[PDB]
Amino acid sequence: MELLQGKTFVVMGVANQRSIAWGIARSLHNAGAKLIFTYAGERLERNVRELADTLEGQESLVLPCDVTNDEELTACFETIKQEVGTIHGVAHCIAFANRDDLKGEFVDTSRDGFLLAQNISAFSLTAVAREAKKVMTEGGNILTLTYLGGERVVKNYNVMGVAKASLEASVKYLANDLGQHGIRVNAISAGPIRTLSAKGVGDFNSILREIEERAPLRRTTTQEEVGDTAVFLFSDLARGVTGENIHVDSGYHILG
Amino acid sequence: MELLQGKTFVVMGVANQRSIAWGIARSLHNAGAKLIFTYAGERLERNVRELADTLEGQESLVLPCDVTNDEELTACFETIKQEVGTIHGVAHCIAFANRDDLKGEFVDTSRDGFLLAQNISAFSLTAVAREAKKVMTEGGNILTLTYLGGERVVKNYNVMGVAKASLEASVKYLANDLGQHGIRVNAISAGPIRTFNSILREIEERAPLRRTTTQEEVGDTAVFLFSDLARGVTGENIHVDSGYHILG
Amino acid sequence: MELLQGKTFVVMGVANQRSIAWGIARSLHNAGAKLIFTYAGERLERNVRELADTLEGQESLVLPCDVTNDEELTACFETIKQEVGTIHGVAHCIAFANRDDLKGEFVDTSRDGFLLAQNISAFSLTAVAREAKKVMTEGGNILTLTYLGGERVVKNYNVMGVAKASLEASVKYLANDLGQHGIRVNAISAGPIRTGDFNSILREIEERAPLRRTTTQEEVGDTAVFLFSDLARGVTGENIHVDSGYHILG
Amino acid sequence: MELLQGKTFVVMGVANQRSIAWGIARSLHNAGAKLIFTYAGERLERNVRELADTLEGQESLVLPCDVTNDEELTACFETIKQEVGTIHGVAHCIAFANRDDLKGEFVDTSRDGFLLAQNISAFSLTAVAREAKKVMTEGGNILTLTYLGGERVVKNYNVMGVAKASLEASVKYLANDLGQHGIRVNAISAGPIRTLSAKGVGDFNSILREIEERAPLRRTTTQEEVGDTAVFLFSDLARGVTGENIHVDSGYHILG
Repeated sequence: MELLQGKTFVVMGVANQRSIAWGIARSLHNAGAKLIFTYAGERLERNVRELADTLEGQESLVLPCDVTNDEELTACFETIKQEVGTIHGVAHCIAFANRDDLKGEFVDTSRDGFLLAQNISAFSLTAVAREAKKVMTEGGNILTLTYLGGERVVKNYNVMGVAKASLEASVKYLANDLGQHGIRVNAISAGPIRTLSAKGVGDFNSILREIEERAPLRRTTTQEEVGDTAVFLFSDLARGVTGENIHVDSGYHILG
Repeated sequence: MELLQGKTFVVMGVANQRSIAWGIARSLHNAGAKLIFTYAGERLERNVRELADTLEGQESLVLPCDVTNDEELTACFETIKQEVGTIHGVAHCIAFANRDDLKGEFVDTSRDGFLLAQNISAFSLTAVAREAKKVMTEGGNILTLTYLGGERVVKNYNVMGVAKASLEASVKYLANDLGQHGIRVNAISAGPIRTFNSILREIEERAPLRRTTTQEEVGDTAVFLFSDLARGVTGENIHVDSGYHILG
Repeated sequence: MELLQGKTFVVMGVANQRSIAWGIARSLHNAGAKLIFTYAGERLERNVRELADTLEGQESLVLPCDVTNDEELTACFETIKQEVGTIHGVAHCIAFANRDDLKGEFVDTSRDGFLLAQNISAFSLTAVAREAKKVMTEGGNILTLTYLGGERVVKNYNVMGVAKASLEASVKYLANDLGQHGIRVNAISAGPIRTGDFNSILREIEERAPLRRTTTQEEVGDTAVFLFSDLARGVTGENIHVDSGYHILG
Repeated sequence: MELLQGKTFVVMGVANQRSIAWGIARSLHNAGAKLIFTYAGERLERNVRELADTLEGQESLVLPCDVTNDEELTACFETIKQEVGTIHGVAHCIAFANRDDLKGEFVDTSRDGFLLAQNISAFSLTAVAREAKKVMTEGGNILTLTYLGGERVVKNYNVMGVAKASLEASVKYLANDLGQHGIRVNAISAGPIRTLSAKGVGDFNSILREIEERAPLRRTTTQEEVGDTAVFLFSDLARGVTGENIHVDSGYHILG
């Protein structure tokens, strides 16, 4: 609970307690970190504050930040610079694609749906990194989350797989840009996580079952496993690691 | 000289005599293929028509196809359908980014420049494939060109690197979609071509074949991928780069 | 039909009519090539000579080449030098592991089984390249065959997976060595071929592979024709998957 | 100073205080771990004991272990089983090739030199893992060290590159075998580390200089960076990670 002691991190993408960003936040907090949360819609503002409130210790800052909005993005990190000064990292857990592009054949993806997915799920890392480097005076780490479907074809993942590929290339080109400023850039490729309680029948349940059966560790991924790998990457223990994609997926990525 | 006898391919991205697309076109023609060329805008049109005219055999069809224009794209392949009936594949050699973005830190890339590059250099493969499948009546191959900078970081390649990564992933998801319709989808990753001289001299010194790449080397690999010889090959990225990609 | 006109290739690893090496040989022959076949031991000799006899051109030379034997290896390519003068490449389709190593946990592999597999399946490419370069007077291509199990874990492939990983890395270090001498070195990663638990594997490929079918010997052969031809003169250190697209799947 | 508290690890490959294995051992000890050291030749015996005595509090078990010798290897781990019982991980830092094989063209590598390199640098992981799973009653991690030359061609690395490729494939096939017993198997790909004091001219100094100039973090790798990533992989924070190859190389691996 001291690995991140004295360090401050911005967490993006919390929507509710089931958010992977929230799982990450919990792990960082338990390793001694102070957290700053952003919320996309002032819809989500209520959830983030009450979630942030369940964290004993000093009151976490909670700010608006639409990464699709250049002005709102700059204004957000401007505020962090004013009120907090230096941060030591950003957790970028932002992704979106139109639900109907995750359906049939990728070849029928609309231009708008493609560019929307790229804008929110891929360019947002670069947009955020450009602002974050203004407050990361002591260096640190920028973390993003990806999935195997950005490297290899996963059924129905379609336009999101292409967006995650763009994200993983961005991680590399950002690592090359920002390393000379003392900033590392890394990704965690998380395996599917059981978040719903219903078991038995269902497409996602079939996916999870196949992972339990075939993955090397014979189990699916938890938010806590992802969070604890995030703690490593944000810590000084990872100071030699940048441009890396660490698979936290029970070994599934190694299978042919 | 007859590997592609009787087959017709659409070649996209010819700009001038030094274009990789023009090297591909010349190789396909020498393999017995008929060709359809696309252009966008006045200056490309003139060069494409003049280059197409230099090819022996029948006059090559030359058609407007601005890949950012969904209606013009659909209209292009409708025209092809009515005039030739069937094509056996498409060579997609379309790439663009703002020159401003191929310079700084990639972190300084504008949203508009990023989306522009994705739209023209990566989504266009999918938009073209969606139309091409309608006219590929006996299946065939869709080919795109990429570069090592889509896999690993190449100095100053910046936003084009990210766009080529999207393009490469698109190749895989398209291959998975279209194979069931008898359509293969592949990429060639071309090395730098002497048409920057420090970059070329480093390749000459370090590449396994001790030389840079030629338009003709890329073209002849394209002839393979469009031929029946490659009927088992899809979702692949063949590096035509004198072996440079293997170096650490 | 003329792609390989006037060129001569050594084909190693023909065991019977179903061999990938025999698919390669038939494709090279249809592209106008002359062929030299190798064998090791009595049973392979008979099959190889029998198969070679069915190729209608002139009599195909058939020579002993046990790749675990340094002197027999050197002797083979010395013979080739004296009989034909120059060859334009070698198709290396040699692989072996102990049956019982291809079953349980890979962790239980014996030292001897591990080294045997490495010796025959991986080092043999380097041993053959070292000899072949002496006879490849105008350069050309050295081809080897591999499998997805050398890159990612395939059930029961175990020690052969590790040997194919070694083979694939050898391809890259050989390409880096020999390119300056005008010799390219490449691999084809072939998917499973329909010639038990083996047709559930073949049925899964038919259902999930992008091309919705398994691989054929002739598909592999025709990609070999490309790599041996001057069409591929800019291609080295590559691993071309001829596997109906299966390798792209997550 | 507590991530590895209560855990015991076997460290293999210590020869002197400059050994990467020793760098790892110091990081594990400082994270609260207890350590067992092996020595290959009885030459290195005195080195390991004196080095082990540097670490105070505990009194490290120091055992003979030639990984090329089946009997000595099995004897070594049965001793651990008798005296200590349960261990929680093994750090495998063992590699060798004939110095004349790291010279000319790889195509002139001798058969014996090839098999020697494979036996010591690749098969030894499997041989060790087979004994280790007998004492890893509560699961844990087996770590090995590799280098970029096992994935891509590095000048003069030759037969060691091919051995590291076999090693990295072994990591994957072992991860797939052992995960069901709760054992993870991972590699760290370390960048070149300055161990010599001489600066200026020299082939290794040119390699180090080019890394400082071109690597994203603009510096070469330290033994401490490698050791701190090892601490992560042996810890419970990495319990979702297996079959992975983490590059600790200042980002150099991402470069084209």
